[PDB]
Amino acid sequence: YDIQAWKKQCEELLNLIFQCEDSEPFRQPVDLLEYPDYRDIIDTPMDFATVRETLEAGNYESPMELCKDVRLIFSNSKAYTPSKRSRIYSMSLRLSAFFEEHISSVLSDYKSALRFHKR
Ligand SMILES: O=C(C1CC1)N1CCN(c2ccc(F)cc2)CC1
Repeated sequence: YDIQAWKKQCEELLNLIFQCEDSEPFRQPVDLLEYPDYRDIIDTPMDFATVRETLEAGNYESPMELCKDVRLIFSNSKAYTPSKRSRIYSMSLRLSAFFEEHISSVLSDYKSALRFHKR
């Protein structure tokens, strides 16, 4: 029932994601010199350094907000991919499965703790 525990749990999950080779294309913002048309297709760029910085600045109120931004990294990759078989998109699918597998208990514990708080 710790309402604040999600934050360190998310920091540890981001550290694991940064250690994972599949996160390398997603660790920093989109390079517009490499992908000049990126902003023609993607309205809201997102990356893991921006997620980590938002968390460390105290700018996420809940793990659901962090989860929305991490999911945006993966949906941007899916929207920008020229093929469902591309290398970078394939890395995003594995990383998404790893993220979802680990974030589930973080969301569940936070939501349970908040329901207990408001009981
Ligand atoms: O510029 C970058 C990274 C160097 C920072 N990105 C924009 C293009 N993204 C992308 C996604 C799926 C795809 F299949 C191809 C590209 C990957 C991340």
